[PDB]
Amino acid sequence: VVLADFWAPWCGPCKMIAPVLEELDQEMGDKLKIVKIDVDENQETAGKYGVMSIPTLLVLKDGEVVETSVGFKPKEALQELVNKHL
Amino acid sequence: DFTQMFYNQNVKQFWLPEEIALNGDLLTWKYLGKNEQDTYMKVLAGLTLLDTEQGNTGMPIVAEHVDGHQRKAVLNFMAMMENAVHAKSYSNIFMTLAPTETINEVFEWVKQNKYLQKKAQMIVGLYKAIQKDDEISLFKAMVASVYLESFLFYSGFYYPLYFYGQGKLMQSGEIINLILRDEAIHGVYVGLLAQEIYNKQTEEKKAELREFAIDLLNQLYENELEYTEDLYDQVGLSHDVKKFIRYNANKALMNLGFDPYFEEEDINPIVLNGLTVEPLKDDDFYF
Amino acid sequence: DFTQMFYNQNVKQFWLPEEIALNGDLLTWKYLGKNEQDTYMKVLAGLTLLDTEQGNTGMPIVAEHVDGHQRKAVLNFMAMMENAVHAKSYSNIFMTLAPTETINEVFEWVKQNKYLQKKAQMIVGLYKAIQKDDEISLFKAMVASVYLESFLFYSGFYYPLYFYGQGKLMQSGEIINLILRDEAIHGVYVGLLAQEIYNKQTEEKKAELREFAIDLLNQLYENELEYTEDLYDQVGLSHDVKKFIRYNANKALMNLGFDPYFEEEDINPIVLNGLTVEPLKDDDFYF
Amino acid sequence: VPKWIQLNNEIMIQKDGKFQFDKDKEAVHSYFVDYINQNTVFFHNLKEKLDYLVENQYYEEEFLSLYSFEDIKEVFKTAYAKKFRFPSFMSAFKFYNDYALKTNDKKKILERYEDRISIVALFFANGDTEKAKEYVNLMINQEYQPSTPTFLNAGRKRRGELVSCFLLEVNDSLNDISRAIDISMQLSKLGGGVSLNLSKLRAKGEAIKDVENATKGVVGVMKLLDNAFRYADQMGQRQGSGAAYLNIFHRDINDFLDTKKISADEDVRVKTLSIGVVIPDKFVELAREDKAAYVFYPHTIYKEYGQHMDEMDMNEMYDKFVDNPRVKKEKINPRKLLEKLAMLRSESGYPYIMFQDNVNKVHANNHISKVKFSNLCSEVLQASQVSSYTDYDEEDEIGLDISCNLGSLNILNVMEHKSIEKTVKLATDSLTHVSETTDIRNAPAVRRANKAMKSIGLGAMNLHGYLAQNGIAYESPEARDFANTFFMMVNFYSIQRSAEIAKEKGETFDQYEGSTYATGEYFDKYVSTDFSPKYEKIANLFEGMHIPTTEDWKKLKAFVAEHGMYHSYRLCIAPTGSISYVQSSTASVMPIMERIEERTYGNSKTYYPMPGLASNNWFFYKEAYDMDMFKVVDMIATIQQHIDQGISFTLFLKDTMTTRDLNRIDLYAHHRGIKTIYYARTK
Amino acid sequence: VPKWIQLNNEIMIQKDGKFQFDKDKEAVHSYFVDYINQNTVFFHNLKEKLDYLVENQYYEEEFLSLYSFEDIKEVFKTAYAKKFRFPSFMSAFKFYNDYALKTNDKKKILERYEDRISIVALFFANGDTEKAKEYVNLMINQEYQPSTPTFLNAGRKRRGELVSCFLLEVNDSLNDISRAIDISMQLSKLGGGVSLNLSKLRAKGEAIKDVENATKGVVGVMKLLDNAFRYADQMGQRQGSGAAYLNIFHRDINDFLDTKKISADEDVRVKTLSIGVVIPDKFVELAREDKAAYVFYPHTIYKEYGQHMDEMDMNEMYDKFVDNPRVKKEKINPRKLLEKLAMLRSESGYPYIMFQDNVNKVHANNHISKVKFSNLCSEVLQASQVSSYTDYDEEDEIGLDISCNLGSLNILNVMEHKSIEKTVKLATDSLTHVSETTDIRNAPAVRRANKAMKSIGLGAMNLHGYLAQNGIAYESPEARDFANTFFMMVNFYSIQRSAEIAKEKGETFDQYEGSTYATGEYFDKYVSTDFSPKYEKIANLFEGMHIPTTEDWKKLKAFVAEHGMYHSYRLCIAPTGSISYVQSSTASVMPIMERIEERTYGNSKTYYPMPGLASNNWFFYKEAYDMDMFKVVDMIATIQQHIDQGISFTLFLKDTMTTRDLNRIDLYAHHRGIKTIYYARTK
Ligand SMILES: [Mg+2]
Ligand SMILES: [Mg+2]
Ligand SMILES: [Mn+2]
Ligand SMILES: [Mn+2]
Ligand SMILES: [Mn+2]
Ligand SMILES: [Mn+2]
Repeated sequence: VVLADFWAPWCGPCKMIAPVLEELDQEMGDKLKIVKIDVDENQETAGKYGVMSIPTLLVLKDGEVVETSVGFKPKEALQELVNKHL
Repeated sequence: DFTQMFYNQNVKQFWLPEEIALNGDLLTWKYLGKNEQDTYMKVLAGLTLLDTEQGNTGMPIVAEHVDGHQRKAVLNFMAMMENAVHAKSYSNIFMTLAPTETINEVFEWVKQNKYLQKKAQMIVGLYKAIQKDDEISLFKAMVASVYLESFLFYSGFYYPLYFYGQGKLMQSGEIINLILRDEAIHGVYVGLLAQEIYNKQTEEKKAELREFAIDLLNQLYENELEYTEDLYDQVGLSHDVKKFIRYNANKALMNLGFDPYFEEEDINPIVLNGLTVEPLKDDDFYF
Repeated sequence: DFTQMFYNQNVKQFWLPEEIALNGDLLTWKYLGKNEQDTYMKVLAGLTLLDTEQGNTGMPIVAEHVDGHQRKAVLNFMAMMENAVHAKSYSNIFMTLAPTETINEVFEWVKQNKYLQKKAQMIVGLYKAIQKDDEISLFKAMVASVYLESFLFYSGFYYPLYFYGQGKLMQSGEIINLILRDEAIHGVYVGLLAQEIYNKQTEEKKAELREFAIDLLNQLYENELEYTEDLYDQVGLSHDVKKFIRYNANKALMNLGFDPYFEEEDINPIVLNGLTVEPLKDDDFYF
Repeated sequence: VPKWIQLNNEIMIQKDGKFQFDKDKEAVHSYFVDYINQNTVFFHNLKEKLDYLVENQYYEEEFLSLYSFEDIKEVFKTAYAKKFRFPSFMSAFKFYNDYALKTNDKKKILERYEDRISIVALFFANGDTEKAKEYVNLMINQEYQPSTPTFLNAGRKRRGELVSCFLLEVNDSLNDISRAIDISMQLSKLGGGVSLNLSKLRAKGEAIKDVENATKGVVGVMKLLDNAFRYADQMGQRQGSGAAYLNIFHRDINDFLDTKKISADEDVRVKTLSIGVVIPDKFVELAREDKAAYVFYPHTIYKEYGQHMDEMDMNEMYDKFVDNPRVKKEKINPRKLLEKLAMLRSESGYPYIMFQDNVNKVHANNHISKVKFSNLCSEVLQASQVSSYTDYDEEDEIGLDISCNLGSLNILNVMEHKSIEKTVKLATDSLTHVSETTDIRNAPAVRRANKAMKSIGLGAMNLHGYLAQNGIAYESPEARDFANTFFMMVNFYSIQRSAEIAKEKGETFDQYEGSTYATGEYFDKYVSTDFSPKYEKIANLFEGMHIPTTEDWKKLKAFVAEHGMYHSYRLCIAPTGSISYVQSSTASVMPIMERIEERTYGNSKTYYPMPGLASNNWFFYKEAYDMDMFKVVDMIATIQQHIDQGISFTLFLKDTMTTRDLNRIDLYAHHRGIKTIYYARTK
Repeated sequence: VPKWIQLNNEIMIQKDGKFQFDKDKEAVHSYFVDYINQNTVFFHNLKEKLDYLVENQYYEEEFLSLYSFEDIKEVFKTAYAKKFRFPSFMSAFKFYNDYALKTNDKKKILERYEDRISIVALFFANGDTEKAKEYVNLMINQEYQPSTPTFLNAGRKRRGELVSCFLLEVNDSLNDISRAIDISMQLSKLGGGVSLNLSKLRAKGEAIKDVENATKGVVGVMKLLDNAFRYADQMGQRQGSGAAYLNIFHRDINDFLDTKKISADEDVRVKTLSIGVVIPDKFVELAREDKAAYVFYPHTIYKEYGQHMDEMDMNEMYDKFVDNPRVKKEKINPRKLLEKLAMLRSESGYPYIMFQDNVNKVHANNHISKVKFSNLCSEVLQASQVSSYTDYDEEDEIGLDISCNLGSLNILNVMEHKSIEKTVKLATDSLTHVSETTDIRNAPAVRRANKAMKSIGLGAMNLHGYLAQNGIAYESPEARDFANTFFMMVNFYSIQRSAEIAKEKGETFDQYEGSTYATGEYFDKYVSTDFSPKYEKIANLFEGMHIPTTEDWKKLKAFVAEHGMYHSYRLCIAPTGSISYVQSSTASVMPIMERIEERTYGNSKTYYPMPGLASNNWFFYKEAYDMDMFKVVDMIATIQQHIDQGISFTLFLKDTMTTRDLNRIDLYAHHRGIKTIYYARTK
């Protein structure tokens, strides 16, 4: 189970989600991998997933996208989103 | 962002009834037909009666429930204009054109009139329903107030503007134009106060407030059409007055930050004729 | 017998602080001691608070309960003057003479000053105790309003008048004299309305109303003494101001139809020195 | 306060119930002794003064080189031999504040009155010592007053133009409009006021090269002209003043008037552009019968008929335009337009009203052109031909544009000296010299018309002063009889001097043969009617002066027929403003606005009683606003019949008189033959 | 709602979490089938269509007469042989609303896209059928887009001029100012934007012929020009847009800048005059060192040195001006002035920042004149000479006023066809034809400079679209490498075509021998530095195309030395904000403002996704506001080194950034060699 964060350095909401993902890694990092990808440097992957805004969080399980969340989310909402797929 | 600017515009528009001499209107008044004189009297009484509600209740009740010293001051100024300036101006026009007995009879008639009463009581009902510390009820009253200032007056204003644009009843038409100019800014200002409340609401609550505003507009509009035919059919003007009502309804909606409801129409040309520094700190010249 | 003449007097006295250029006071202000400037700022801030509540609350609430469109028009006009003209003028003075931090500090000082809070609590409490159709609660609030207009302002007015009389701060002083001219007529008018209610009562009820008025005056007076000492001891004028407020207390009582309560005293003489379109016809084309 | 100003304020301090009018002479004495004599640069001799003034670029050298120093010294002695003394403090104040030459730092005064007059006379004479002395006698007696530009700038290097007016015809093209802006600025930098005829410009909603509703009307051109005059503000010392004239049958006439409304928005309002309205008799007829009128689009008429709207007689072609489907127009109400004119004049004093048929009924040069518009002062009425300014590197068709060569006769001093003939002839010669020496290179039509028409303006002032100082009420029929006789004499001697100049130079003005002077039609009323005074009191005023008779007018007509006439136009009565103080005269032929003028100068309040005012003639100096405007119209029309151009006729209205009263005055002026109406001054 | 608009409204209706970009093709199909084909008048044959259009004053009969009807027929057939299909609804809507010929009532469509292209090609070829078909293939492939005036008005009778922009030098005189107003109105009538250089106008409070403190400065001229452009606003089709450029060392620089302040009063505020500021390197040096700077009075410099202030080198003459007591000046703070510039750009987008030394360090025609100002779009940087317009009947000294004939390459279509050389050469030929056929009789200097300089503007567009559709981020170094290579090839082939035209016609532009092209200084960096792509991904884009090497540039330099150059200026990148929609291209070389533009035309919103925007390239189409402005400056400076004229560089700023960030971007642009900065857009 992987939480992929599509972000950019200029994105205000993406700066707000960064500390939330660090807390989530401390609490769940034994069962959840967190991956960050900068869309400004990695446009092919952002294009492949049909991402069309940021921040975008993909829950992947064994390489397949099982859930998609757009915009800022608090920690508890990200935990609920990931715990469905653990 | 706006109260001090409106303060300025309001106080610089200050005027008094005595400034316009009314007696010279008798030189065109005497040449109007009975139906024209009748319509004018009835329209004038309609405006007078509605404006009294705004002076005694509408503006003071909104001033009471709105928070902010500067807003209360602007609202007080507007209430003053209704009671001290507009009301005296309407009375002056009446006393010039009709004898005392005729004035009393016209007011008796308009006081009993079904279409005038329907709209007057609908507006007053919303003012009476404002509850302390309830911004939803305040917003509803503000919508009612904007509809009066920016929409309901205009079925009435049409006729004095129509004469004014033709060179008839120029002194009273000048007075009406000054009154109308005050009501326009009143409507815009109260509209901004309503948008402030609206913008503090959830999306579901916003949709609900929009439905309220459109539903209220529809009720008032359908009654305006009846009011219009009742007064203006006898002088053949109702079609053009209806266009003027819709045009002003759209302005009222825009004052409340809403989209226009009615398609754009041209208006009668006679009535139209009547109407962050940050200092350079060095090291910014080197890269 | 009087409202029309008060209406005419009030509207003919209309003014805005912007009519008076204030940059002329810049030097006489700069030249005052720190103690003098402090007392002056605080004095005007106390006045600002009183006018804020008189405009926001006192005058509108009395207007609501007094019957008659002309009486309401006068009271509405007076309300507008309180908050749209008087209260605002003090900010014009502050913005000219003082830096923003000193302005911020003095407004913080009004919030925490116990005498100013007590007098506001007492006066506004009586305004908010008015009950619809209850003439006695209305009388009590009108007494409070007369005491605000004709007594309470005067601990504040003393100092601008004291300077004006010495040829100092004369532009600010001109504003203050205009404010004082307004309050004098406001106190008389509200006094006459209070007397109307008092005169309807039994002798027994009248005796109780006099007790209310005198007890209230004494309570306000004792608080004003402490306020006066707090402000004026640092400029050496407390005893002089006390004589002035007693003088004006008697004027307030007289505005209410009561006998003077304090004995006459000599007031500082400086402060006393501080006081058509006719259309053409067919016969104009032949001579 | 200064001693002279303090003494002047004692005029209004009343002792024994009478104004202290004798204090004014003490005010002049104090003013001179304490300010002027101290702050005038004095030189050891006239030679040193002349050398200092020419060398320091204060005077031109060319006009002084025509005289030997002996001649100049004799001229200056003649000026100072009179020992002229200003009789009122305001006269000296006006001269030594506006017209006296000062040093480059303005601290001192270089020119006295006898010095400015001597320099102007030396300029006028052009090398003639006797003529210069005659001009000195004429001006130091204050019989004749050259206009403010001419008096100010004659013989000075730091100057503008001696021409007071510029009347420009604007053709219906962008090139012509651009040239109108250019010429307006180039003539405003010269100082003179500029008036433009905008009746040829096509209206709003007209086509520009077959694309419809393209023009923004004459209002855009008025915006351009207003900003051009604002830009050419002459340092700001005197703001750039310009006039715009439009025919009342022009479609844009309503928008033309809408720019002077106080309620008009800043997007239409013009500030520095005065407006005038040209009213043909057809509009007055339409208003009289209360029938619907039509305002026409000028370019449709030009396309249909090949001629401009204002070049065609509207009294004849109005019906042709109306029944022409290819001519565009909209119905208007002529009486409503008249009421709009009346209320606009009540509110702002605008527009100037020009009765075109009144002008052209007695216009001598209708063959050259009909008078389509007037000047900024609404008193010049001359034939003008439009100039077709073509694209660059294409030859332009240059027309005729009018210019003011103005000068005023002081009626009081003219008739006290019993020298109507001599004063009129010398003034005509001086104005001829001013017109000849004017060469404006940046205005082609103005220069061409100055060379061809040779038109001058000889006005009169101090009419009310003379009448009141002789015990004649301005509204009295004796005053009108005196004005009739005096201005008939002035016209007689102006025509005589023009014919004499034509004989002595061998040339007339261009297209003179078609004028009514050549055909003798001009002299019909002069050889058929006797203009000698009908009152014994008035006839005594002209005693010692040969009043021209019917036979004398016949001899003059024969002389003009044989020898021609040098000037197309000779007489026009300007408002005669700030220079009227210097001459100690009432302004123009207008009645006095106030008996004692209350003027503010710096921190002082100055009082100027009208000249000759005293207890005996206090009620003869009736204020203009107190007068009946109908009798003032009668007076001006009596004067107007002897003036070939117009008269700057200002209406003085009370506050109580409505717009109907103003319209009645306007229609009575039209009925009495008044050519132009200048201002509506409401008290 | 129309069906096509509703289908276009379905773009943002996301299904499965994706935009429905396929609905735009459906939208354009619906648009055509339901509106365009129905409202297009059809003729039985092309002969009937051409006869109807020529006879009804729609087409010029002159340009169609050089071809036999079979040639025109085959040109049209080869225009329709492409079977061009618009890729987006907005392209067809913009074309058929702005450029397609409609009947006089604007009710039916007379021209298809393939007919507009055929007519423009026939105009360009001028009698050559093969060249006309080459132009048809060029435009129908959308490799080259003629400027909006050229595309809209080529071959039409109801046309203005084919020149998109004019640059006027205003001399310091009333004659020159009036003529500048006249020429501005004449050229605005022609439809082209007018830019005026006010740096030669003397400052406010200067002397007019010994009359001191009489000038109104350049601001009065700005008011005059503003009202001139309002008056000559193309009747309301599009408001008259004018530009005023002033040097930052002019005394009126603060008054010049205050015209765009919101708090400025209407008496000093202009509304239709875009303002631009010319910043020499001396000003940046003074601001960097924080020394107090001096703005100078131009007339004092002219009197002392005999040359206008903008005609001299500021970097050399600044100390001499400061040490000259005869040169009047006032002290300013250059850093405070820079902060004022930044705040003005933040609040209004003005002024246009022009770095004069960044232009003149690589300017090839400095011998003719330095580039003292830019155009209305701040991309036309050409040498100009001021015209001394004298009085009437006096010959004027006509100088050079810049006329810019614009044309745009579609980088996407040029690169996809591997036709840089042919497209650049054909575009150069078309621009040469436009310059030759353009004559302007009312602007002598514009006409003289068009005949002598023969300067053309060959811009480029769809840079960001091409990069994003190729998976290249606009800020990436690969994008800058591609811009370097592509624009080096464009410059190479433009120079080659100019030299070939000079050889064929035997004539070069006036004063070519003194230019760096003749001396070889222009080709130094090209014969020294190799501009081939440094990234293999970028080099693969130029596959099948011969990239000019160092040896090829040496050969081109020798060819230019032997045969000369026909055009003084060839390359200038205009914003091209209107024709970009029709060509389905991003505007200019600027990054895209929005991925999906929201536009309201009527009561319906019409969304325009960026050309080629899809899911796979969404984050390649990164919005200009989210991009680092330093990277955009780097990109433009990479492009600018291959453009002899300027580039319309718009700054896209966020509301979070302050005036210091704007100043930092401005100074980085100055340091990186950016010539001009167009706008400061805030989101
Ligand atoms: Mg033309
Ligand atoms: Mg010059
Ligand atoms: Mn009202
Ligand atoms: Mn209202
Ligand atoms: Mn108060
Ligand atoms: Mn009060």
